[PDB]
Amino acid sequence: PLVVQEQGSFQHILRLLNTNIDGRIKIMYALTKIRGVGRRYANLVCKKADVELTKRAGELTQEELERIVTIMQNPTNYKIPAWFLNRQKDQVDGKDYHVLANNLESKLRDDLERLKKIRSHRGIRHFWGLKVRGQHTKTTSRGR
Amino acid sequence: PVTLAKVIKVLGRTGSRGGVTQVRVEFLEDASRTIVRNVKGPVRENDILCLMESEREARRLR
Amino acid sequence: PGVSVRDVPAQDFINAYAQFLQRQGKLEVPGYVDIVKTSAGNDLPPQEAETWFYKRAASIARHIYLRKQVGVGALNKLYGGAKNRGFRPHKHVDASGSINRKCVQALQKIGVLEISPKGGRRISENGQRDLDRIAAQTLEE
Amino acid sequence: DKAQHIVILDQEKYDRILKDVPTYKYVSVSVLVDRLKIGGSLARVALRQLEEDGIITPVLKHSKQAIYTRAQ
Amino acid sequence: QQIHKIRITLTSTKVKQLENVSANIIRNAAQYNIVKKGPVRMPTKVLKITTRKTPNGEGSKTWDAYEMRIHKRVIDLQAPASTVKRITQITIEPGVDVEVTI
Amino acid sequence: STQSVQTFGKKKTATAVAHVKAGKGLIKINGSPITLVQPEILRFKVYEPLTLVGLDKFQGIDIRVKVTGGGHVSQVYAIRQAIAKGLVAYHQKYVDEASKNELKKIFASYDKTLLVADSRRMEPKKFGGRGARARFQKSY
Amino acid sequence: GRVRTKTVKRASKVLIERFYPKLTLDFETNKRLTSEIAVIQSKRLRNKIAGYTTHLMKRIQKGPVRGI
Amino acid sequence: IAIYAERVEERGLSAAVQAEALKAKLLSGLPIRRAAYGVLRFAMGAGAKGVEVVISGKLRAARAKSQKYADGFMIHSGQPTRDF
Amino acid sequence: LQVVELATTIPLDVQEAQREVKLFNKWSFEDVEVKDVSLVDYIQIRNPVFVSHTAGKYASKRFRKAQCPIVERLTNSLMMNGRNNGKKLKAVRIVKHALEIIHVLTEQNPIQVVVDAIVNSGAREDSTRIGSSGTVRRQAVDVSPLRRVNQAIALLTIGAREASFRNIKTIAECLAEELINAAKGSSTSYAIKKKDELERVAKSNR
RNA sequence: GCGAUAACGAACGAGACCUUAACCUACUAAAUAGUGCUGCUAGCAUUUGCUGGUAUAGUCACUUCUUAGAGGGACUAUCGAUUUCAAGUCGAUGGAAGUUUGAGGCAAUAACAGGUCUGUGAUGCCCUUAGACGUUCUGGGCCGCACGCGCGCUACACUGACGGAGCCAGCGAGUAUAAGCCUUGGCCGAGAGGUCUGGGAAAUCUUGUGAAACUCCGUCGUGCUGGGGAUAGAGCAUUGUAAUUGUUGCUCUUCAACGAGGAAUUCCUAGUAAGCGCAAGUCAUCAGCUUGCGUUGAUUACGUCCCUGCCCUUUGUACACACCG
Ligand SMILES: [Mg+2]
Ligand SMILES: [Mg+2]
Ligand SMILES: [Mg+2]
Ligand SMILES: [Mg+2]
Ligand SMILES: [Mg+2]
Ligand SMILES: [Mg+2]
Ligand SMILES: [Mg+2]
Ligand SMILES: [Mg+2]
Ligand SMILES: [Mg+2]
Ligand SMILES: [Mg+2]
Ligand SMILES: [Mg+2]
Ligand SMILES: [Mg+2]
Ligand SMILES: [Mg+2]
Ligand SMILES: [Mg+2]
Ligand SMILES: [Mg+2]
Ligand SMILES: [Mg+2]
Ligand SMILES: [Mg+2]
Ligand SMILES: [Mg+2]
Ligand SMILES: [Mg+2]
Ligand SMILES: [Mg+2]
Ligand SMILES: [Mg+2]
Ligand SMILES: [Mg+2]
Ligand SMILES: [Mg+2]
Ligand SMILES: [Mg+2]
Ligand SMILES: [Mg+2]
Ligand SMILES: [Mg+2]
Ligand SMILES: [Mg+2]
Ligand SMILES: [Mg+2]
Ligand SMILES: [Mg+2]
Repeated sequence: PLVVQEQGSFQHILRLLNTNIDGRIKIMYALTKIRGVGRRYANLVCKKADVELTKRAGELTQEELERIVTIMQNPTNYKIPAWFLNRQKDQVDGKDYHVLANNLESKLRDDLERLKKIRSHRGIRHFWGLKVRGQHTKTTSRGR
Repeated sequence: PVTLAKVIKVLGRTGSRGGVTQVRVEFLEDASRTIVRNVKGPVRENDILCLMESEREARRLR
Repeated sequence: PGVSVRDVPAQDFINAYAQFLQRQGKLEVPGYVDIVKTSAGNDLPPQEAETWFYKRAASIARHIYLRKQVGVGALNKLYGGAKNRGFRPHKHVDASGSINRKCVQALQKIGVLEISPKGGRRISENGQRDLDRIAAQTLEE
Repeated sequence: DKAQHIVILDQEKYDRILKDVPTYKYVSVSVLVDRLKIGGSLARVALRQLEEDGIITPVLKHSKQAIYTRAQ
Repeated sequence: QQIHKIRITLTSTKVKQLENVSANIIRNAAQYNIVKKGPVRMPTKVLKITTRKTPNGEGSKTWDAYEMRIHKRVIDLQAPASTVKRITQITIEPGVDVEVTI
Repeated sequence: STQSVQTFGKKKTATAVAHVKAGKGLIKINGSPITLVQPEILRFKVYEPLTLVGLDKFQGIDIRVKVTGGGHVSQVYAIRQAIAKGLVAYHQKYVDEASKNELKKIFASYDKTLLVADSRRMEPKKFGGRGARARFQKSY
Repeated sequence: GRVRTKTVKRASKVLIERFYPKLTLDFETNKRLTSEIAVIQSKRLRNKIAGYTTHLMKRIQKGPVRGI
Repeated sequence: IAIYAERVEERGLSAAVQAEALKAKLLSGLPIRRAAYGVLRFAMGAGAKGVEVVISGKLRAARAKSQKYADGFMIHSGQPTRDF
Repeated sequence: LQVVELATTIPLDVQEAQREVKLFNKWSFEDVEVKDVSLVDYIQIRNPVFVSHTAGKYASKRFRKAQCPIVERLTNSLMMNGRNNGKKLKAVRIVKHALEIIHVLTEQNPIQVVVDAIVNSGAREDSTRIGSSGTVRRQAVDVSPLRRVNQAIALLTIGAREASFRNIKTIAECLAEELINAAKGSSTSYAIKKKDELERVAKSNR
């Protein structure tokens, strides 16, 4: 509840899940740099890890940093609701998952060929690079 | 060396768009040397408006 | 002369009743308060994670004090706000039903409110007694 | 991009704050940011404590604007 | 089934006949010593319909704004049921419709 | 009963009904003291009818108003009118008219809206545009 | 503008040529008089006629008027 | 339900009767000028303040035309047109 | 001088107002004077107001704007650029905060500084255009007192608005910097560069 | 309109007229509107006071607030200026209203190859009329995408985003043996939504539609950032026979151009412009659309013919199907 000082404990650059995080960002919004971690998700893992949101990224100790990456990789074990997850009711094993920085584009990709392998209409328009959700195309999306 | 001149008579709207007004000014001190000058903003009589230069009359504007 | 709830500013009265309700500790807080957002129109959960439920329950109690048989559907509309539809214009959307219903249900077992006849939720015989008390301990400074 | 304002308060800057803020006609969140090179959030906590420590007198209280002056 | 608190509801589009029937009933409820409450002017309802002028879709976008004002009055009488109904036949008007509810 | 006069003030849609009774000087807004009106930056709009005449005028009378309709700002102007009109109307009925004409002089010389309701109302919207005078942007 | 029309200008000056002794310089008195002298279909025209008749009456006392 | 048939008192003052009467004449091959003046004088004979008849369409000629036949005094704007 | 006891209690500080009407119960009009003979009748400081919000009808007739309080004309000009139109309560907050900053700096009466900044920012001769259907034919003309006053308010608020855009300094304290510099005639301030440049061009046309 | 006057006296149109908004402590009443008292009753300081609930029998009182019918009220009224001392105009004072009091509805003599036979069981003629161009069923399309143009919605942030808290309108709409209306209140659900009852054919209930901007207190701190939320993956509900070419809604995640916009060009003078929402129409579902309504509420003229369009007078004409000559 007052200004405090520290020396040598701040860490300017963090590395979490093979992603570089700026250490002078507030912890809740620093994790949003990790792809697959939005503002809504980052708010809860810090609250489940008892990391008060009033701390910058470099303020955290190693003990706290490992406690966060553990929760993100195992969300359901920490009373994180299934509906709150990124990839729930998975295609192959049917369980609720939350894919992260490097895993996200791999399983996002696997969904694309899975649409394209069966040659569905939605997968085809994805192949063409067009809008797949029915949006009009006669007058919008003319950039490159 | 600015001079102040109270207006005593609004002659009429002049200029192409009618945005400038002919007016008859009288000096606060030395109540003589009455001059006709053009003014941009809205003007009633008895408005105290100062002149950067005094020795110049005015006639109808384009 | 006496003191009533109407004789104290609303904004700092709720901040005082919220403090009492947290320190008293008898109010039952549901287990999802650290996860949920107040309204579907909101995009983030409340910033005061430890205290937002107490303050909202304090707000609910004060709002019911000044009226007669307000329902839980009316509470969702009151605390609801303008939704940020992306490119479409803004619109008013009601708040979450469970959060308001749990507060009035939680407030019903702490003794401040009760189900009124012909619908709604009246303030209790003791509900008037204890709110007017908090008002007195608000304005002494 | 050129701002790079300091958000962590070390010891060299801390006593520099207590040595420089008293010699200000008018201090505010922007005044602290403008001249002390500290961030806005760090300025807000600094203002709320410097008032509690008596160095700073609160001219006006508001969420969006904090008007303060020297207490000497 | 004798003297009752009886409601007569008057609705019509035009006010001249509505006030004549309203005044005529009040007049007959005066010489007859019957206590009465009314008439009560209910807030008039403006039924508005806004169409496009063009039967086609060509021209300036011009609109008609039609209206249908509905005026409703209720009068409370304290009299036996036989007396009130025959009063209605005395003050029968084509424009104004009457409904009687106990 | 007692010396009671009832009045009203109006703005665009807001209407504030003021009851002025004889008493110790009780002045409440919808059952709440006027010292706690929400629009803080406008709290002096309702303080004006008080400090203009002097709080000594309110020793013998108590005022309770009920304001409904309109908006947040429109309600403030409705309240201050009901109070100003209520104080004048009480003097005309229960005090000599010399004093009533005195109070009305200070009020009118300061703000006409203290006693006279503003007659401005919203102009109806006309087709061919999104507003009363505004029109849809034209293209050639 | 406030230019009175011919239906009020000619109708008011017929009154002066016909009922000058009973007229006066007061609008309120003139307004009541014209409700019993002329059959005016609308209240607004009645005040308009009397308001211009008053102006003509106010002008007659300062000299002779044209058309009366 | 009970239906009663009542004669119109002043047939000349009813534009509905005059328009139906004109159609029964136009459909009999009578010339327009003789037919049009038959309603102009019948309306005025009944005491109408004014009357104007417009007939539009095609008559033997490929191009269509309209002709107005006014008489007497006619008002055009404002509420009284809805009254009289 | 007496403290008047009512059934509805009135705070002590606010009762200190029956004696004198002051802007926000803090600023006095008694010691305020227009330092220009030519704008006295068009800077209205004779009728004191508590808050710069009167909701009067000053757009009906031609010169009713000169009767509006000068601070209210200033808070009217703040609410611009679409997103701020109609946000007068926000505008009053900026003016209320701006005066306090003008008070802690230079210690003068804040509304005296406002009057000085307005008389010093209005150009006395502007060069109007008299082009005959396209050709350039600039002509030097005089400036009326009313347009001189109300363009000062337009330039002062425009300069303050642009100084607070994408800047950590708040609008209330951007207005304070704009008003203080222009009040003392400093050429660093916006609306003083504009006033000199207007009067400079008029000199190059006679 | 005054006035000049070979004109005089008139008609349509304009104006008058009608609807709506603003005034009425002056009439008429209102348990489907509100209030004070009064019964009964709660909380807080005890001074008899301050906030409430209850009240369709207190078989009360009243019509200021609310509703609407009969009227009254403004006619440029009075006074100053200018003016041919005329029509008028500009200032004050009084006033609810002094810009035609604000806004609309109606709206002349003729005319256009203007648009509609895709509104009509309105139509002439031509075409088709049983392998139909009728009508019906199934499925698709009207959304289809290298591009140009127009009406708009979000935004580019700090006069701000979020997070809590404060918490105010008006215009309106609403059903039955249906083919299902508006839906409170209770209970589940993070939500979307689900379920059980009840009210309302309506000043009674939804509803004070507790709307949003807005205000207060916090977090953020000039960073493509917590601005912005396209695009897309996975999942949850609703409507509908049927959602694939995602109807719509909800949850998590991805988080693009955009850092205020060239030549040009639109709308607008007071409760106006601008924001900001709400209701009604379409409607099983879908409103970034219209038609209205209200909340907050300004800057700047109150002038001119410079551009543009139109009207009038004079003029030329080889045009009159009238320059599309
Ligand atoms: Mg709300
Ligand atoms: Mg809210
Ligand atoms: Mg937004
Ligand atoms: Mg948005
Ligand atoms: Mg006519
Ligand atoms: Mg007309
Ligand atoms: Mg800023
Ligand atoms: Mg006519
Ligand atoms: Mg009752
Ligand atoms: Mg009671
Ligand atoms: Mg009109
Ligand atoms: Mg055609
Ligand atoms: Mg054609
Ligand atoms: Mg057809
Ligand atoms: Mg057909
Ligand atoms: Mg059709
Ligand atoms: Mg077929
Ligand atoms: Mg289409
Ligand atoms: Mg398609
Ligand atoms: Mg359009
Ligand atoms: Mg907010
Ligand atoms: Mg209702
Ligand atoms: Mg999105
Ligand atoms: Mg971003
Ligand atoms: Mg144009
Ligand atoms: Mg559809
Ligand atoms: Mg709709
Ligand atoms: Mg459409
Ligand atoms: Mg010729």
